[PDB]
Amino acid sequence: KTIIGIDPGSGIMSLTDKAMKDYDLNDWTLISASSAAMTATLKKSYDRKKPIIITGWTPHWMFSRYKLKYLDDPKQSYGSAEEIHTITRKGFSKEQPNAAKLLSQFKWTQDEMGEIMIKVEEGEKPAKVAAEYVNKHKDQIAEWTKGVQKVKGDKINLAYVAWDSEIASTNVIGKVLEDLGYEVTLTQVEAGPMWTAIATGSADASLSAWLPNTHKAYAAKYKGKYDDIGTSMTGVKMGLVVPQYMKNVNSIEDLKK
Repeated sequence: KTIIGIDPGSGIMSLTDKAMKDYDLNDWTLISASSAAMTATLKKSYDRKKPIIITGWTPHWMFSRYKLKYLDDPKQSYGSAEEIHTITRKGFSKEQPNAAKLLSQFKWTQDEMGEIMIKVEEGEKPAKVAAEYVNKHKDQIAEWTKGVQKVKGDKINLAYVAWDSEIASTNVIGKVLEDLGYEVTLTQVEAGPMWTAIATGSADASLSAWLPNTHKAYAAKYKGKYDDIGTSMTGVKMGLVVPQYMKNVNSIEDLKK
């Protein structure tokens, strides 16, 4: 009688706590873990056809190794109008008007990322796989960078949080940036310190926002002290996730009878 979650100070983790309250869920416990073990434990269960509840989110590669389902949400505790976003520190757009114009035209979809995630979960390395995707889809890139002139190794900081999804986007722009002379270092932090780094300026840009709810708390915590320039994805879902052979359990409120 437990749930399996991801990082302690993560956006979705602070929305499972209120969902456990909203739905009344209290002989239950949320296991604060890491992405690495979350899906490790999911393989342990799914392949042994065991009951399991995970803090799931879309886009993710797990919805492709296994058949999985979200639990309906009447008391929308997680929220449902979600989008991933590109945010930079204050005064960025004008220091380097070139890069902030690359960032700002970055749009892409849920399966087009997953392409890179599934390979990264194959056990490939994030740059090599990115270098392949820049060659395949090669007229999305040309738009990602319409009017972006190759630079002479000005440096750009890409602080991210290492959720699967954000090792497929941070590195693909990552590379698309690199591809143009920019020097890249690529700073792995917790959600929390991530926002801080941006708002105080220890990083330049941050392709790692789930808003205007998941990461809500920090957004208000640091108001007029950052730049929201772009909308990477629209229509992203998240919540409690069980594997598809628990047909007797189709909602949060049933999770409990």
